[PDB]
Amino acid sequence: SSHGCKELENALKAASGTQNNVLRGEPFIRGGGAGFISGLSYLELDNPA
Amino acid sequence: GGCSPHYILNTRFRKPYNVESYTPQTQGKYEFILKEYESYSDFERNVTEK
Ligand SMILES: *[C@@H]1O[C@H](CO)[C@@H](O[C@@H]2O[C@H](CO)[C@@H](O)[C@H](O)[C@H]2NC(C)=O)[C@H](O)[C@H]1NC(C)=O
Repeated sequence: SSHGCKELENALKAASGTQNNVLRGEPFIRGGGAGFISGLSYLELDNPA
Repeated sequence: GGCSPHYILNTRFRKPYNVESYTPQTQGKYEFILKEYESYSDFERNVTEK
């Protein structure tokens, strides 16, 4: 009597992912009080208006 | 001499003789640029012999 077995497994995983997130803004003011200019031109990203 | 009335808001100024103008030409330019980048990559294997 004689017996043989062979067993083989191969498994592969590959994963990938990317983000690009660009934000730009350029508020511009002429006239009025310099403090109001600077305070308002400063970009409140939550309220760009 | 001089002593022409020059005002900014309610404040009145005396201009130097040398100065032609000093005038409140107010302006403001803000500029915001945010760039975020991510990459990930994953690699695995599992391999068996009996
Ligand atoms: C290689 O084998 C391991 C062990 O089985 C794998 O990780 C297991 O995966 C199962 C199913 O996703 C989970 O339930 C187990 O909790 C994991 N255990 C561990 C220790 O990670 C792994 O995913 C296999 N990799 C490949 C490329 O085949």
